[PDB]
Amino acid sequence: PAYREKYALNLRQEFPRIPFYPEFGRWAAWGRELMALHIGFESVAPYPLKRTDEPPKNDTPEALALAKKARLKVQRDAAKQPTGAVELDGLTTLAGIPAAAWAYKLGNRSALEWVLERHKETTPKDATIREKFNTYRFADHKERVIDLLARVTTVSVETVRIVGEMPAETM
Amino acid sequence: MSLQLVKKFQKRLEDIVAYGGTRNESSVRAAFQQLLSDWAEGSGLRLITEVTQKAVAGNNVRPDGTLKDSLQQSRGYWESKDEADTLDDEIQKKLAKGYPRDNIIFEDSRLAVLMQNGEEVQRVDMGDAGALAGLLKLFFEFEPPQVLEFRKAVDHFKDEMPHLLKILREAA
Ligand SMILES: [Ca+2]
Repeated sequence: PAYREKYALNLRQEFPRIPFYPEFGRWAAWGRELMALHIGFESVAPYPLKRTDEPPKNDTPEALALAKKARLKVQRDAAKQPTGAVELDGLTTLAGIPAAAWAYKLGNRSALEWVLERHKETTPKDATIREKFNTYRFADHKERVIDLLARVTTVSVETVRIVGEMPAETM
Repeated sequence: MSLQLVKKFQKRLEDIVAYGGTRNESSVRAAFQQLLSDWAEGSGLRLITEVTQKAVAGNNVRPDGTLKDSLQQSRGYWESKDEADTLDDEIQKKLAKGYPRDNIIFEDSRLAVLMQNGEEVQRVDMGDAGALAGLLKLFFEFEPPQVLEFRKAVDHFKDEMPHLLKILREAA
């Protein structure tokens, strides 16, 4: 974190030059853990997330259809801070995400918010693909996402911890 | 009916967006309201607007208009939308709230969908008079299976009266 803060304007205009930090052993260890979590994010232990399920509003065939549509939104409080719940679709809602897991910010979006965004049903900009090759329904990918969100919750909380164990000063 | 009434509707839809400067549903609905109303008058039905019905869920829902009979019995419904919306998208939400589907004309100013017995029977373009006049014929004539079976029993008599008259003539 401190390297990213101090040399921020440098990082923004050049290739990231690497300091010769005192220990080395500790640093390459921290980086063996980090790379494991990031590469094998499909194999990390799923964090325990509480799945709660609600029935459709009525029994109209259209209610179910409209409720199987993806919302994938972080339920936030009035302070616009995550309440630790994600409304997956109108029926399934996963909860119990730790607050620290929202801090593995890869870009302007957290790791979890990236998984949610890239699994939403967005209309293809190309017309031909919109008309003929638009066959993604979140229903078919709901279970896989429930698993990925849990695995990435572990990646996020583990990364935030390893990054917090790092010194508070840059060579 | 048919051509005469539908062609007057086409001119009235134009007069509304021209003299009013609004293409909003609340203003442009008067055109199809008067088509459905004047057709009904001739078929012994009346289009009563904004009549609240209850769904299975218990949700009160008010279609733009219902086709009532002389015994206050609903026989068809109508919902108008503006041209500035996707008719098909508004259709799922409408029926999800608890809208009827036995006989309902979902209609925006450019396209008309007739849903009978729960399935889309016909989808016409309101620009084509003959096409709309066809869909409206099926809407105003859709009958519940009770009257469908009575009509069939009246036809049975047309080939049973000879057999019945023999018995009465033999008695006379
Ligand atoms: Ca309406």
